[PDB]
This record gives sequence, C-alpha cells and structure tokens, in this order.
Amino acid sequence: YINSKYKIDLDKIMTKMKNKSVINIDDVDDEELLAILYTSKQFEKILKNNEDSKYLENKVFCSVFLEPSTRTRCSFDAAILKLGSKVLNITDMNSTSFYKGETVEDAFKILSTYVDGIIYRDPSKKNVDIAVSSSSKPIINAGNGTGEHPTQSLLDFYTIHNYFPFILDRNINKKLNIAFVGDLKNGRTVHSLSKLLSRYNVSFNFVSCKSLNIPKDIVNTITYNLKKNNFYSDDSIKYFDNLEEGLEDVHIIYMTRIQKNAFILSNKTLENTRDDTKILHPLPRVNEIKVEVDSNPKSVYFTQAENGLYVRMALLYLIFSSTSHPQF
Amino acid sequence: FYINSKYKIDLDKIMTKMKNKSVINIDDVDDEELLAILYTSKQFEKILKNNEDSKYLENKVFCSVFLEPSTRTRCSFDAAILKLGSKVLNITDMNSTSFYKGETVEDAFKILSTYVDGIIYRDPSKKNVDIAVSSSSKPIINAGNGTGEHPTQSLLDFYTIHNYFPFILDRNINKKLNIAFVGDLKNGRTVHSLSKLLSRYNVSFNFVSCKSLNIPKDIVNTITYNLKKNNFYSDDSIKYFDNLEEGLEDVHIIYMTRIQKERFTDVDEYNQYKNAFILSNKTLENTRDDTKILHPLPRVNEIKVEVDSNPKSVYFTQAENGLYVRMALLYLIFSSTSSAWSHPQ
Amino acid sequence: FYINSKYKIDLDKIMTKMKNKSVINIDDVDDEELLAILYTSKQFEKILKNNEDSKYLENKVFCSVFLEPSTRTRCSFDAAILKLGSKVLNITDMNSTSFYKGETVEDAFKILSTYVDGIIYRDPSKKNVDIAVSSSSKPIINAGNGTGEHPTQSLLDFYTIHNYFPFILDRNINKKLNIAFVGDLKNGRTVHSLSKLLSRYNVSFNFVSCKSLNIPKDIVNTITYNLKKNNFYSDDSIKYFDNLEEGLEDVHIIYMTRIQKENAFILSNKTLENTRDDTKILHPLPRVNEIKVEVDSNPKSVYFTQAENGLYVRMALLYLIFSSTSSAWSHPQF
Ligand SMILES: NCc1ccc(Cl)cc1
Ligand SMILES: NCc1ccc(Cl)cc1
Ligand code: NA
Repeated sequence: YINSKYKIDLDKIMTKMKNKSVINIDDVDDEELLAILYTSKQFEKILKNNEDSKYLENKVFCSVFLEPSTRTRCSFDAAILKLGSKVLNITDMNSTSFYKGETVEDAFKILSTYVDGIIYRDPSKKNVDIAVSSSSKPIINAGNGTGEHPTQSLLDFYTIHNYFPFILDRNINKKLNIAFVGDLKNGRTVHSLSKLLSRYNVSFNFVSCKSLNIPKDIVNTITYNLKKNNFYSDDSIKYFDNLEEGLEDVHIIYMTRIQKNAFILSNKTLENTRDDTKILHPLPRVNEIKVEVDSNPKSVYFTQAENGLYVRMALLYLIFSSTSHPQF
Repeated sequence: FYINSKYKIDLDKIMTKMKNKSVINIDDVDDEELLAILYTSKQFEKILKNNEDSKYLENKVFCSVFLEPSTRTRCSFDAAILKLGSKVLNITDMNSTSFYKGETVEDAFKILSTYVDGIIYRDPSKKNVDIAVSSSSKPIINAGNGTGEHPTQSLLDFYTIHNYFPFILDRNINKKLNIAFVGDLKNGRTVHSLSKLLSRYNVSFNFVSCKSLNIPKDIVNTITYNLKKNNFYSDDSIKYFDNLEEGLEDVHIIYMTRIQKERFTDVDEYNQYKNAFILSNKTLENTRDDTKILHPLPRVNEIKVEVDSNPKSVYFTQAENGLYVRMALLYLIFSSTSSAWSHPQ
Repeated sequence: FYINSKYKIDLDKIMTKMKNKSVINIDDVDDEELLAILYTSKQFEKILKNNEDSKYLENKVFCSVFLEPSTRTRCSFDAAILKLGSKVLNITDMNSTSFYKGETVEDAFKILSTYVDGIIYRDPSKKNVDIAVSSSSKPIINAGNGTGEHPTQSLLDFYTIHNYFPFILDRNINKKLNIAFVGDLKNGRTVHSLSKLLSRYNVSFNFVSCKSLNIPKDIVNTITYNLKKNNFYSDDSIKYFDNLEEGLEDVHIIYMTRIQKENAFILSNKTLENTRDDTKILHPLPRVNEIKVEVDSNPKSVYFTQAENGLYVRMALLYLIFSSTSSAWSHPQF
C-alpha cells in the first residue's frame, strides 16, 4: 500500500481508527489522512471500472439529519449502500420535533443499541457533542452550526491532492497556493479546509470585501500550523478585495456563496490564472460561478462533489471494518 | 425465450439496446422492447408467485426522488428494487421548491447521478423531468409528471390486458380488441398514455364520458394516426357514448378512471357524474363473459365494492402486476451485461 | 437441542405453527410461542454481543407503515429487519387521513400486501389495524395502536424480567415474582399489556398511583382470571399504594411510567434504599422526571438494557413468523 512514494500500514492505521468518532477535522492525524486518501483512491478506481464495491457488508447504520441537507445525506446513504451495508434514516424533522422533550443523552444512549454507527447532522453544536458522550457507537458528524464538517474538508483535500499530490510532501520548494473567494466570515467550509491545508506547505489568498473576511482566530490557527512545520513567512497569508490580484499564481480557486458583483467567476476572470489552476466550490452555487465555466477544463466542482462518495466510503470502511483491503 | 409461443425474444440483443436507456414517455419503448418487458414481467410473476429467488439485479444503488406524494407508485418501485436485490435511497415528503432549495435542477441531477446507478423521478413539473434527463449522467425512469407521461403505468396496464387477450400483440385484422375508457377522459392521463400504446395494435375505442370531460382532440388524432399506419383505422375505430349501457357493449376491457370531486364547479355536479358512471353488478350484466375491468386506483366511488367479487374485476391484480413490470424494466435497463444463463425463467 | 436453561423447545414444531401468523395483541402469543420468542431473542442477544453473523432472514422485503410519529419503535423495527439481512420500505411522517387520502384501509392493504412479505403497522386507530389484518394477504405485526395493544413492548418487557428472574417461567407456587407498577396506571397501556402477560405466571402486583390514575377495573379482572386459572390467586395477589415507601417494599421489579400533569412518584437513590438487593428497574421510555439521572449509575437500573432488548425480541419475532427454512439446523444456536 503506497501513494506512489509513502508506504501505508493500512492494518496498523485501521487498528487505531477502529470505532473512532469523527466530529472535527482535528480528529484526523497525518497517518489517518494518508489512509483516507489511499482508500478513497481505491474506491474511485473500483467504481470508475464497475468493480465490486462491497468492502463493508454486515453493518447497519442510522442516519439522523435534523436539518435539510439532502445532498450530504444522499452522499452518505450512497456510500453506505455502495459498501453493501444498510441504513435506517431519520429526516424531515428539526432538533425540537425529534427530541419531543426527551434528552439528547437518552435518545443516543437507546439508538446506539440498535446500530453499528450513526451519521449525525444537527445545526446545534451542543447536540453532536452530547450524542458523542452518550452513544455506545461511533458518530460521524455530517455538519453542525459551529462549522465542523470533516467529510467536506476531507473530500476538498482529496480533490486538491489529485491535481497537486505534492501538498503531502511537506517540501519547502513545493508550495501550494490557494485563493479562498467570497464569504470567508460565514463560509465554514473555508475555516475547516484552511485548518487542514495549514498542516502542509501552503500559501493563502483570502479574497473578500472587508465586511466578510476570514476571522482572526482561523488566521491564528493557520499561522500556528505553518510555524509548527517551518512554512510560515510574511508571504504565507495575503488579503485581496478583487479577483484580478487574488487569482494570480494560485493552483486552487475555492469559491463560496456570498448572500446579500466583484466575486463572480467567469472565463474572462480566469484568463490570468495558471494553466494548472483547478476551481473548487462546496456547492450549491447561485451566481458565484457562471454556467460557462462548467465547460472550462479548470472547473472540478462537479468531480469534487463526486469525490465525496469515495471519501465517505473510505472513512466508513476504515472506522467500521472488522478485518482483503480494497486494491486496483 | 418465447411469448404466446409465437415471438422469439433475443433478450441478450434487446438488453444491449435497452442498457442505460431513460424511460420518460411510452414512445421511448418500441415493439421489441415491449415484448422483452412483457416476457421478463411474466417470469418475475411466476418466480414470485412460486416463492423462488427474485434477485436478478443485486449490485445496484438507486435514488428514488418523489416531489409529490404518490405513495402506491413509490412503494411499487421500492419493492421492485429491493426484491431484485438492489438498494435504494429515498427522497419523499418534499415538493419541487423545498428540494431545489434555490439550486438549479441541472446542478442537482449532475451531482446526484454521480452517487447512484439510476434515478426513479416523480415530479408534477414536466420541465423538471426533461432537465433532469439532460443533466443526469445516469438513466432516469419517470414515475409520473404533470403532462400525464407515466410509462410504467401504461406498461402495467398493457401487461394486464395482454394476460387475458394475448392476441393484442398479433396485429391480425381478424383479431381486434375493443376497450371502453370510462369517466373523466379529459383529466385521466392514464387513459391518454394507454390509448397511445394500444393504437399501435388492432384496437377499437369507446370513450364513455359526459360533455365537459371527453377525450382530448390531440389524443384522438394520435390514435387515428397510429391505427392508419397499421391499416386498422375505420369509421368504427373510435365511438363516443355519454352512458354505460351503450358504452360497455361488446368490449373486452373496461378501464374506469378516477373521478375527483375537485374537478366540477360544486359537489352537486360531481355526485350526478358519479352515479351516471358508477360500475355495479347491474351495469355489468350486458357485457361479454370475457370482459376484464381495470382501474389505475385508488378507487373511491367509481366501482362498487360488490364488483370486487365479480370475476370480471382485475384492478387489484393490475396494481400487483406493477411490481413485476417495474422489476422487468429495471432488470433490462440496469443489468451491467446479460449472459444466456442469467435471465429470469 | 434447543433448551431454555432447562426447558426443551421444539422450535421447528413451534415455527410451523407461527409461520405467517399476525401478532396484534399479546394474547396472540401462547406459552410455547413465548418460550420460542425468549429462546430466539437470547440467541440474537449473544450473536450480536459477540459480533457474529446475524443474517438468519435474508431475502425478505417488508413495508413499515407508521401513521403517527413513534421514531424509537420504528427505528427498532428497521434495525431488526436490516440486522436479520432483510430489506424494508418505509411509510412515515404521515397520519391516517394523509396516507388513506379517502381510499379504504381494505384496498390499501390489499394492494400493499402484494408488494411485500410482511407489514409492520403502527396507527393510533384500533379499527385500522384490524381492517389491515382482514385485507392483508401477508402477516402484520402491530407496532402500536390507540387501544394500547403493543405486543413487542410486552414481549421485550417480559424478556428483560426473565433475564434477571428466570423462575417466572416455572409456575412454581414457592417461586413468586413481585412487581411494582408506578405512575399513570390508567393511561400507561404498557402496564395493561404486561400485567395481562405476567398474570399467566406466579406473579404478585403492587399498583402504585394517586386516585385519578389507578389501574382500571377490567385489567384487575383479567389479572385475577389468569392467576385463578393457574392457582396463584390470593387476597395478596394485588395490593394498591399511593406512595413509593410502601409500594417498592419486597418487589423484584419496579416498572416506572410517564405521569404527564395533563412530584410524589419520582424514583431516586433515596427511594431505592428500602428495595431488595436484586430489584431491577424498567421503564418503557421515554422518561421525563419519573427517574432521576442519578439512578442511571445505580446497578438496579436496566431501562436502557430494556430498550436494547427490543432489538433482539423484534429480530426473534420476525425470524419465527417469516422464516421459510425447513431444517432445525438453520435456527440460531449460540
Ligand atoms: N436538491 C438539491 C440536491 C442536490 C444534489 C443532491 Cl445529491 C441532493 C439534493
Ligand atoms: N424520540 C427521539 C428518539 C428517536 C429515536 C430513538 Cl431510537 C430514541 C429516541
Ligand atoms: Na431505505
């Protein structure tokens, strides 16, 4: 087991990930990220070649979604079913209608006796953490109000690593440059991915209108993670209020929603980007990326959404398997 | 592989052709495709009635998206997927606006088709099913939309008719099927679709309705065109009646429609439309002995509960056949390949 | 071959009889059927606790119809079907009127039973479950209705009790089980059902409640009838208290219920000091204030193990009804 040049003791890394809950991207260390990226890649090649994907039969999951996040739940359902496991769904409720005046702690204590594991999406931060205390079974956070959404960060990173596999090397001479564009204050997907990218030799352009810029505590985390690996310089983090400057010499453009224009991506705005630049967007989009860009080979936001299948399959496999691993 | 012992079906050849086909409209199904669907449906009927292994399509994952309540049809599709041995993730109890939370139909289907092998889609918007078909990298089966397209209802209607009157398939000038369509023929879109499919064959139509609620001109033109193309059109091909006793005379099939009170000016005008076209053992005495009664269901007042005991009634077998026809269609479309030995027998 | 500590079970014979049986009411389950359910539940308990293969009923497709929210009970049934290796399609987030949309219960179940092997049905209407049973060509398991029939709740309550007090099965005059039912005994239908089942055995009942909320007369009569039939009825068979101190004295089981104000009957470590060493605490759940969170630590509490046993009991019942094996060799046997 290799990613061209890093040997993965997938056995050793699984013994450690077995029955781990994944709430925040900080719950995933370097070795765990390598295992997730290696395994995701195998599910990518197995599904693209129409091979048997059933590496985790015999599990029964509960999926609890206490806000509409139909794309994210469908992605998790598809991953569970494609692995050959089974799922029981709780949807089209909110927190108050589901906890009909019963405690979160009682609910998860009981529900964890029925299933092998739980996919949980709830806009309350409090609730996911109470669920983790009370559950006898691993929980995968599918998203909460504090902007923790680890499978989104993991599929974002997997997507970037497919075009720029040198992000993993921590080589001083091989730096990745990313522009984050739009609502960086409220775009929590940016906060999570920034935290993960700063573990590596990465340089950040935060492109926003003053009012909606990256929060100070996220810039502190980036600075801390860059200093720890001796990749911090005065050039590590730049701030722009316009695309022309922001999109210059960046390998990745990561677009977000801007609710309430200067931050609209078009084929025109993409002319003075590198030949190799790739465009991510966690989706859904509104106006932020013009439909014309879909034809531009730099666009990968739809491949990005697709990779979420492979990354969620990988993570379920590595956590819930009771080991013959996926290969080729 | 034969049907009626007349027509040999190259199920391999026909599968290679149907593989990953979307089915939106009954015109997406040709003669050979219909024969393959009828043959395969029949095998699933005999396999399930004899409690044998039904698992002819195991390794597939479907998404079922129903953006209006159509619980019988959704359950029928779920059951077909699950009985074949495949798996399904469901979207129900949403409408168009709550599901497309201001995201484009194009974007939504582009993403969702990366997660699954196939999509079952029901949406009252016709626009939406067509956009879904353009954007989806995977086959779509229309489970029903606003323009009255509902091809699996047409297919199970036809399968049901062909079980009692297998000569509809022969296109023989001397072996004509006579069907009476009864009730709200303006709004009974199930009639429009089945008419279109029956007119491909040697068939004669009684449209039994009252004034306001007759079969639309565009459907009559389609029937006329399809009958002329197979040299089965005469002055007798299409008759119109405003009452049962004339309408039900010398017809092999009676197809009753839903009559929703929602469709009149008041509850008055609705109750005098029921009564006029309500089916009873009395109204059925001067029908042929071989007459069979279909109804797409639900039945409310259109057919009296006493008729359920009448051996002419098949509307419950009809609903049941939807399982076997949806299993057949999924098998033929979503098998990754076919071998001689792998088809239902 | 199949033994229940010391009772030999002809699981083949009992299955040939239970095959395609509907289970609406706890009285649809006789002595032999209860022994089979307890034996089979126990196997699923040991198989799942040891992460062994649980797939003793693959190849089945169920419909689960829940025409009121009862999310815990629906999840429990879904989990049981999926763990057995079968498949289920769901009808939820509907009520009676939105699902029937003025089509008959009889037509709906006639059609739906052509699609599936079996139906799990929860509906507040009692009329509806009975019409569903007439119309369905396939077995129905009642998951709950308004007349308080909920047989899998009675069965998992009983399974839980039998795990700590296996002598309830012996019908031995010298080995009597004493249970206190606490709270809203008028409206706590789970009490009515369990009482009916426990009274088939050598059992003594403390009904602890106020005045407005006492056990109804007709349930006391059923208990008296079932106790008299097995020569276990005395003037001491049924006692009535309005306070915990007296109610909880010398009882092997405390079964708590919801007391919804539309104070006095709250279980704490203090109220549990004058119970037997061996007493176990059940509660069908959910709880509100009836049991203080401190009691969860008290080894006498088993209400969470109780809810867990619902998985193993619902797996057992689905297996025993819907299995189409022949061989004695194919039954669970840990
Ligand atoms: N209805 C928005 C949407 C898009 C994609 C998916 Cl997978 C699900 C829902
Ligand atoms: N009523 C909230 C709840 C739902 C499911 C389960 Cl299993 C437990 C409690
Ligand atoms: Na499902």
